[PDB]
Amino acid sequence: SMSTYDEIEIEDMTFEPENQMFTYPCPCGDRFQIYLDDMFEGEKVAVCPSCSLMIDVVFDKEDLAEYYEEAGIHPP
Amino acid sequence: AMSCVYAFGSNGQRQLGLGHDEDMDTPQRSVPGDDGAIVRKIACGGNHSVMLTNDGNLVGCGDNRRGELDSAQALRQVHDWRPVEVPAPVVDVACGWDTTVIVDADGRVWQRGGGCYEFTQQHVPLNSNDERIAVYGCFQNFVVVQGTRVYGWGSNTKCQLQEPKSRSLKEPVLVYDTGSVAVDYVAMGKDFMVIVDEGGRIVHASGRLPTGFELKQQQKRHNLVVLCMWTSIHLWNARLNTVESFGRGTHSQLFPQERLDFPIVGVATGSEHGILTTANQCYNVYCWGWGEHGNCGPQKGSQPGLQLVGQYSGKPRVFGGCATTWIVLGSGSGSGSGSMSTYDEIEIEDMTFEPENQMFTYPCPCGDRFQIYLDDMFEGEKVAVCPSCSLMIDVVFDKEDLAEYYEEAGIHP
Amino acid sequence: MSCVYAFGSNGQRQLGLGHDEDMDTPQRSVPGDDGAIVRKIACGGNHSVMLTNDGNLVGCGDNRRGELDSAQALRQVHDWRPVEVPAPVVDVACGWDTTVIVDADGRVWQRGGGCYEFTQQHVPLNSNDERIAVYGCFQNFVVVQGTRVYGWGSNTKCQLQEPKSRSLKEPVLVYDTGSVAVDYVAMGKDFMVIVDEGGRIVHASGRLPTGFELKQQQKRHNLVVLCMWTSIHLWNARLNTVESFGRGTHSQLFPQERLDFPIVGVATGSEHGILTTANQEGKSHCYNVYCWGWGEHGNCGPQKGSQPGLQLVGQYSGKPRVFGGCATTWIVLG
Amino acid sequence: AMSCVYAFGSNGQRQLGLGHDEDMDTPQRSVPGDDGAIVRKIACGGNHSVMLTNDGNLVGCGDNRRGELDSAQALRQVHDWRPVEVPAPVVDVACGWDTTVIVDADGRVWQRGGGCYEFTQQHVPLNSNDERIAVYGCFQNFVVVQGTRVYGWGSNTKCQLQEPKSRSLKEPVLVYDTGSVAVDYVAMGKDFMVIVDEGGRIVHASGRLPTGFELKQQQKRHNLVVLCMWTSIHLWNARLNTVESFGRGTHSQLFPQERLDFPIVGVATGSEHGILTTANQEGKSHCYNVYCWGWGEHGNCGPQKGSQPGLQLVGQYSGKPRVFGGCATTWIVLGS
Amino acid sequence: AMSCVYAFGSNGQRQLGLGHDEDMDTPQRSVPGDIVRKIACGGNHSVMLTNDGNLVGCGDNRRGELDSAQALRQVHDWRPVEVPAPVVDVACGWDTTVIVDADGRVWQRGGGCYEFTQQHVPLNSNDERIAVYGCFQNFVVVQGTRVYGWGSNTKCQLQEPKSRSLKEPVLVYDTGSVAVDYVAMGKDFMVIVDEGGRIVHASGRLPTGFELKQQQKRHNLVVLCMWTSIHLWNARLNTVESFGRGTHSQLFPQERLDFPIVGVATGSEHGILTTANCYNVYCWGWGEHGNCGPQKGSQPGLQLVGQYSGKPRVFGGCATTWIVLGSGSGSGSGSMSTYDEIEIEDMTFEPENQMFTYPCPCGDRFQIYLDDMFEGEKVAVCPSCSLMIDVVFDKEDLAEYYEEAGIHP
Amino acid sequence: SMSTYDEIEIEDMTFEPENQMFTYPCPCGDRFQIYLDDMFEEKVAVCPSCSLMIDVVFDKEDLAEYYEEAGIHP
Ligand SMILES: [Fe+3]
Ligand SMILES: [Fe+3]
Ligand SMILES: [Fe+3]
Ligand SMILES: [Fe+3]
Repeated sequence: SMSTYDEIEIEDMTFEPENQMFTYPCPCGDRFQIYLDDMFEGEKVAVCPSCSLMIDVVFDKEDLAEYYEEAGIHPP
Repeated sequence: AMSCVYAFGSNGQRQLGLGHDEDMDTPQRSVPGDDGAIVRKIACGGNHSVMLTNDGNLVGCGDNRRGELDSAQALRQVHDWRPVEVPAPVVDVACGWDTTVIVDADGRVWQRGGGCYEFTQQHVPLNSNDERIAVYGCFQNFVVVQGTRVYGWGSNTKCQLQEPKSRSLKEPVLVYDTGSVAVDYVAMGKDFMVIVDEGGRIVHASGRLPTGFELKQQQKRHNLVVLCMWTSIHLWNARLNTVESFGRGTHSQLFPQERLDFPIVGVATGSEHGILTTANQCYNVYCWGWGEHGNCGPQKGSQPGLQLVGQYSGKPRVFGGCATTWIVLGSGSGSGSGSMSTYDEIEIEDMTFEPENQMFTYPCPCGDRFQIYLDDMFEGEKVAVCPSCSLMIDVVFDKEDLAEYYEEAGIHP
Repeated sequence: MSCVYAFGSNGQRQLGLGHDEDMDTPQRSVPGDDGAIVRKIACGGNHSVMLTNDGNLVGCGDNRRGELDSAQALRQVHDWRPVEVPAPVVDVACGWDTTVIVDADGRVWQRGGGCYEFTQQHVPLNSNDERIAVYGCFQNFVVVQGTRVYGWGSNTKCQLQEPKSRSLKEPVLVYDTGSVAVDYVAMGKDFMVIVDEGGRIVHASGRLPTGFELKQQQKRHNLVVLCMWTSIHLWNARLNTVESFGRGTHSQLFPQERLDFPIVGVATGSEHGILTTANQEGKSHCYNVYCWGWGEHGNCGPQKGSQPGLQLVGQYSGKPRVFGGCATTWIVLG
Repeated sequence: AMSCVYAFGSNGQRQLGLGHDEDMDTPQRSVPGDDGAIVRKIACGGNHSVMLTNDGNLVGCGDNRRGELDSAQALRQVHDWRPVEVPAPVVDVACGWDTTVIVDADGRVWQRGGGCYEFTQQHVPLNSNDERIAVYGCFQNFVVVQGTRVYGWGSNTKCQLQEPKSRSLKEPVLVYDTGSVAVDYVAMGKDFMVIVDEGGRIVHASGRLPTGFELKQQQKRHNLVVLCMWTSIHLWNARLNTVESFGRGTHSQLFPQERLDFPIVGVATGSEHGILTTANQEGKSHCYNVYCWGWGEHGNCGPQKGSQPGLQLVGQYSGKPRVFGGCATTWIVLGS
Repeated sequence: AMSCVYAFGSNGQRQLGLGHDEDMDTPQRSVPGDIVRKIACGGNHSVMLTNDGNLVGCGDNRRGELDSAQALRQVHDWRPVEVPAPVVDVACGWDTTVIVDADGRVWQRGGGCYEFTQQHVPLNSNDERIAVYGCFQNFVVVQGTRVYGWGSNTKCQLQEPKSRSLKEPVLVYDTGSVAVDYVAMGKDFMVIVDEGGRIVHASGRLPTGFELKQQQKRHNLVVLCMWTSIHLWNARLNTVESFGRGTHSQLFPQERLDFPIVGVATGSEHGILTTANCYNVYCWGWGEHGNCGPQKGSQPGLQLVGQYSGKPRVFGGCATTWIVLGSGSGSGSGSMSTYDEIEIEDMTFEPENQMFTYPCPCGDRFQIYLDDMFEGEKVAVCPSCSLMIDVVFDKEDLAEYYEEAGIHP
Repeated sequence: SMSTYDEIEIEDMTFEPENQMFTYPCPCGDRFQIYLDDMFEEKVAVCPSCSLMIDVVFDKEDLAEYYEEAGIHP
């Protein structure tokens, strides 16, 4: 398993409907990122592209249906 | 006579004011404009840095993709130190992840960034007197403190402002009211808050407090200095000359519990790193915690202990940001060596009163005279300024001490 | 199961990620099994090989020299495809364009380097409980059984025997102790270092890098020897540090400062080092993985400037197995 | 024989004798009437400068709105170097904020300025001996030293003369008597005072002494040289080849504690800046380096006016220079 | 692949490339916009040469030292310098800039001319590399054995006798046997050193205490030069012998050094010492602009200005100090030089396209063309990384491969 | 009594026609400067932004060349 920097609730994550990606501020200035599709498969670890930090996304499968709907409503 | 600003650490969006976007591990001289500026206070966000000059002007640099700095929506990044447009001279300033909140001399709270590209006024119920208005902010929350009352707004997902949970609070609410002692400052972390009065006592705490922190146990203490990282609380204990840290220490954020050989004279924290200032055999500056971007020094391994990042003649003022470290020399504020602060304290009886123009004068080392008006002192002004240089002096007097000179001058007070 | 992560030079898709883009952060590399427990990962110049506990071998990367698949038409293995073996594999190593395996029957097979078929390397060995280990780097390979150390391949720097030779197709006796059993053989480009089970350097051959005085090093005990292409790295467990010897043009030389974190594992690629330490701050004891040396392909992390010092690439709950490669870094965790 | 006077710093009232009123960051030639006479001493006020030569002549330049220089009230400011009219040849001289005090060859003490445009004799109870009569002054206090006795007059708001507090003492009073070892000199600051004997020991201190300076402990030391800025005390320790400062040091008035590889041969201080004379012994020709430290935003410490800590080289000279300091003004006197 | 360039000292014209114009006393990372081989400094301008042959400069431009536009009085931050051809070597004067292209022709700008004026110098057309050196108001071009130079001549540093300047280059000195390694130049003097470490010829106003006839008899010496002083690096005695007035500590501390000297560089009136330890860099001499460190009193002794893991390359300018890690030089640690020395017998020859290949740690191969090697090139380059290796071979070793390929040389 | 950095011939100096002032390059990057009137009276040039000094070597003559180029004096 990974050693996470923090545990973040899915309602605290910044959802981006353009690409179905959840983002969260990283202490280095960048953002932890994790895709909706990966979360639907069972993955819960967000990853920062700039540093070595990682965080856990706390969610359930019954929480993901909301964000899939928001992704389809989002304009072209 | 400017301030020597040193900056190093994360520099992805040129938020170090160096012109380039290279991460630094050793203190680089950050010079705003050509000649520089007298920096009083530095506030840092996720990818942007804001400096408050001693004359109420803001100068910033870094990311502008959220409207943190410039109002031009087309401008994505402010490369070098550029003046931040303000509606009025700034008294205090704080920053969020992508936001900038200021407080003017008129007593109005303005906020920019986070999508908005214009300073939108925050309407907080405040009084109109000598009680100054200070602003503190971190991550997605800001706090305005006036004397006793503590107001705040922003995120409320961990009940760091009120109950129950809320995704955000646009309109400011009453976070806490002491009802007695004046609130000194508010140490803010990520989704948690700690309130400290002038007695050094923790009066109130809210939000998702880091593990190990027993609030009811800590409130029984006093003479404490509370520092905060995003996920940790750090209690400066001057009496035992140590720093007590709380929460997980996955990246050495927890202060080294080893006995220090020198007295602590100052403690500052960034996002996930701490800055320690101690005396010497003159002044040493150490960094600990997560620092794989150079904010802790050349060793970016986040190993435990304290990295000596610099040694200074006078006591420096340190500021912590998101993986960035700021060291300021000659802030113009304080009372230590090489601080460029107040020159001397003079009793009003030593001052030279001039009834011809209602003014008190006192000899200046340059050859001129510090000057101060009588009516201004009736309003509470206790500072005489030289007309040809930085120096200034504090005039010690009481309100009833002015009644003598009003009579000598022949003016009704 | 075993989760395999990889990053670095990916020009020939040797990371098993499917794409040819160089990475600077640990990427989830997934074969067609994953549920099985990884034993060892061996890397060549542009091809990677993963040995599992079930004896199955799987590889990916360049096949223009027959490194992986027998099909001469196939120039590159796209994803993690099973490497055809005559028998279950016990141990495996790789050369610049070669792959050598050691099966359960005790036979040593070699493919690649022009040969698209597994050709049995006839090395004189015994038939008992003494395990047969294989080691390899660049253009050389070494088979170790008990006390004997055999080897073949190149010999331009007299790494096998004397005098110089362009190649030695048939396995010759490199060295015999002949008392203490040989633990392993750390191999560089054109040199060789033999270590016993006592942590002592028993013998060294080939073009040894500058600064390394063999006579002075044989008087030392309890050492762990790692080898890059042009440098030797000594892991002194007692002093908790890594002693390095080489030109160090791109920061290959370990930062000779005493580490606070206890070193629990050391691995080396072609020109970069991989350090695993213990992080015992906080309630949970975790493990930090650092990288140093030439890593402009991102094999040392996001910082590709090849600056001196350790670079943190990740924290993990359990102690991971790290493996080196040609500008590639592998992290394996359960 | 000839003295070459160099001056720079605050020049708001043309007290640099340069003829103009521009602040200088580099040494400038200050040529008086007799630029061939040997300079004995240079005393500086707040805005007026006074130069004394061996021939007993006094010349001055700078402000005169308080009567520091000339008896003519309509002379607001003395443009260039002008002969200061004296009742007798001057042997020693000292300046206050807006006052000038002299000691003549007859042994009398005269004071002008601070309102009075006339040289008024200060009647200090002296003895009819051959003992030299020295005068020292700063801000609003003057001191006359003869033998072992130290007399003084002026301000007394901080009890720098006697007890208790007085707004002013017009008549000279006995500040201190040793009364064995002869007093070498008296280092004066703003509303405070330090007395030193010929043994290099601090015999007595009075007035608002700056923080960190504990008189009781400093009296147990020998072979010292005491300098005084307005709000700081400085101790030249030749044994350790360094200067020990005592003050808040808001503008780098505190001498750099680092090791000096050059031997110190002379130390002087202005209002809020120090002047260091060192011996450059590197090479065949031994020359002298002059450094400045402390508050120098008027260019009185050199080209760099940021008042940054550390010594700032302002010039190098063949022979040993004699340095003098005033209110943000630096004087360098030579000889050729 | 990136060189870390540190810079501090006089910054009155932004020649440090830091953006601001404040003088620095501590090494600041100078970053060219968003691999450096050599740094040349002038009076108030700086020139930085890269491995790919490009020049990037910053500083004063009131004499045309950098940009051709006359309206540009000063170059803010690092900006590219327009060159007619890839530069191999670059030197600087008080207000000038002289370059040497791969074509083997010398250009000069600055000092009044806002355009690169070609300096016609009688040179050959072979493997002999063309090096250039310059200081104050004089420049010297050395292709090997022969030494040409132009500029001022008020102190007879070019010929005899006088006067002012010489626009047309003249033959300063010819050995004519042993090749000239370098030419150390001062303000109004000049010292020529061969590859034997022997002073061959010296012209101009030599500083006091320096007798030429006494020094010519010596060998294995490294000659460095300030404006008014000559400094000899005696590696055998591990010290630096200085010759001059030394009014501001220019004379190297003749005290016993604890660690072996590994590098000596000089500015206008200050020296930069590099010793072992991992690597310490010291600065002595006149440095009241912070160019010698925080202590700007020009006191005698060595000021520690920093410590480095790998052996750094150093350059000195007019009251400025440059420290570059991971340059494009040779040998040393952390210098990012040539990766490894490989014999031609260990190379892989490809007769199809006349090319020699050798494995690279990145996974690719170092390549080098046969035709290039016949002209005297010995460095193989990897398509995909900073790497470079040196191929050891002789001219008579190429005949075997020309026969295998079937091509006449 | 000026301890100088170097002695420079008046012919080697640089003359700015309008200012009646000779300049010479300085190791700090600036330039030493001396006035012609002071030379008829001083042989020392001073750098504005440093602390070095140089001597301008000349006799009690050979200054008419620059006097005539100035268009005025003596
Ligand atoms: Fe990050
Ligand atoms: Fe003033
Ligand atoms: Fe490569
Ligand atoms: Fe200069």
